Amino acid sequence: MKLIFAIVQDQDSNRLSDALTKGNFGATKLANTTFIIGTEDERVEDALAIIKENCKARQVGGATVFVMPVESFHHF
Amino acid sequence: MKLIFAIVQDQDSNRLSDALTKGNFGATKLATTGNTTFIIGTEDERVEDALAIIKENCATVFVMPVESFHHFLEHHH
Amino acid sequence: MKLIFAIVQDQDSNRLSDALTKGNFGATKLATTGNTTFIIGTEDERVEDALAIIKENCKAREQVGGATVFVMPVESFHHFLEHH
Repeated sequence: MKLIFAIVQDQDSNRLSDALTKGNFGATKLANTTFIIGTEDERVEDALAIIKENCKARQVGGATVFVMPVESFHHF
Repeated sequence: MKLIFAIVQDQDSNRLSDALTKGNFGATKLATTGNTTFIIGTEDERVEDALAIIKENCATVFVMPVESFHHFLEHHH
Repeated sequence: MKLIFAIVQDQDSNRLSDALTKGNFGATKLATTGNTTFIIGTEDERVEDALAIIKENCKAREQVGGATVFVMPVESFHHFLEHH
């Protein structure tokens, strides 16, 4: 399991949550906007691909992503 | 040391902070999406206690390994 | 690469972002509860520099001051950029 911290532009935010849900990822937003995204190790590449694809220029556009190891995952 | 990310509903939020304080855990609340995310630093032993509180007062939880922890503190008169 | 979570007092916040930019660190500020939380991506070597800034830029409120920091390992880092 991996925890992904994705920092993206506000402009990109809404469409990225749509794309992330569409792709079956559970995500959380905190305002640039920061997304926290839990994924299984295999699905990581898919997630990045979505993020890459949904980051556009406002003239300039970008996204920064961190992939963090998870000791354990729990859903209650 | 572990860093715990807990995503919970607002309805659960206020009670959980009360329960978390009560249990001697230092926590931080972020208003997110309508949900709240709690970041909870804990020692490896106390992790189970923390999870139990969350479970009982609600949720999705991640337990992250911490390379290094630091606290700086000052008093003056 | 390391991800740093720094919880600091609001009063310290603006000055710490100034100091963190000045030191060439990219940081992100979250409004939280009272305290502000900074997320700071850094290379393993620069970690000590970052801590020092945080330590230095935490002052006493009112009498009392403090900051709490977590340094998290990063499996992988990714950056995507475009111009038009």
